[PDB]
Amino acid sequence: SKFSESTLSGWTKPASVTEEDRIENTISMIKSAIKNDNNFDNLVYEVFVQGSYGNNTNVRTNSDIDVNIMLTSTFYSKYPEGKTNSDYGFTDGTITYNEYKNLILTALTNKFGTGNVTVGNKSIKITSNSYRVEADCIPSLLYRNYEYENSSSPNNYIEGIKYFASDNTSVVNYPKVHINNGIEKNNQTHKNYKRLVRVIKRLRNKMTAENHFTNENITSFLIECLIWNVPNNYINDYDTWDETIKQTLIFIKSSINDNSYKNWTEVSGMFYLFHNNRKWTSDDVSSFVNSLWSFMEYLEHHHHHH
Ligand SMILES: O=c1ccn([C@@H]2O[C@H](COP(=O)(O)OP(=O)(O)OP(=O)(O)O)[C@@H](O)[C@H]2OP(=O)(O)O)c(=O)[nH]1
Ligand SMILES: [Mg+2]
Repeated sequence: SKFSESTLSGWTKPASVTEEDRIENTISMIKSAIKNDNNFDNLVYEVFVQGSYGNNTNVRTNSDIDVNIMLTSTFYSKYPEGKTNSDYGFTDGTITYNEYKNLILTALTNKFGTGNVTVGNKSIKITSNSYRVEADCIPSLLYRNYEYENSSSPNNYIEGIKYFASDNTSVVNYPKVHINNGIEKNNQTHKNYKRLVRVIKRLRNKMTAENHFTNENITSFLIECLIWNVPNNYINDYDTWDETIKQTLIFIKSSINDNSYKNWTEVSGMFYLFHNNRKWTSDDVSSFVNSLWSFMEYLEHHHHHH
């Protein structure tokens, strides 16, 4: 490639933490807001980090921490066909998503100030210089998936989250299963899976910056999911990032061309990576991989002359 091993390895590094206790303080300050609110006294909820910070795949210190405030005492369920709430002894629920979301807004407002709380389409942005909190908060209800493994045991389900965007479209995600699956792949690749995720994101950013390639449908989440689908041998068998990235591009290109990409899941295993309601298509990923191949000059320029 046009880049040195030293340069590529630098682009695999985790994002610097400018505060040693940023995640710690962020969780603390949000948990403080809820626990001091008497309207959450009878509710069971969890505050946890998801997205790039949760997966240690963020490449920019300046980026937003994704914090899920997950209600668990009320939840949504997916049942095997023909089953209903009453088959598990469950009610329709004591509190609605909208009621929960308004309680969360009151708590965060009292803690942070009406000026420092903005409701976005898929998150509540906290800009609190006072508490040093810069966070996107996702109020969600726990999603019990009983259908995936065919459980009739109320205690046996796949745990996801469900919330409604501002437009009231339904979102179901499996952030905890995502995180667990990525740690597992990182353990099987001597921590090179996440290093590879980070260098591909940085190269996407560089390609855009230097006007080589722009496609808004190539998201950070998509890149993490794509590299998660690269077989461990492509990460384990090579002694350079130069070669690891070369074989990664060849495999992804090969996998779109031979239609095996259609069986690829997101990191959670709970949805297909490519489907008609994703922002991206296989054509977007083909273009991305082709632009990266060209940008990295894996086909060396004639006479090494650009
Ligand atoms: O399970 C998921 C998780 C995410 N998404 C899509 O990716 C977008 C960004 O979500 P994040 O949790 O913030 O991902 P992250 O790794 O932090 O990337 P970054 O913040 O660095 O971009 C989601 O909004 C969603 O895409 P849209 O559906 O909103 O277009 C999943 O789809 N499922
Ligand atoms: Mg994010």
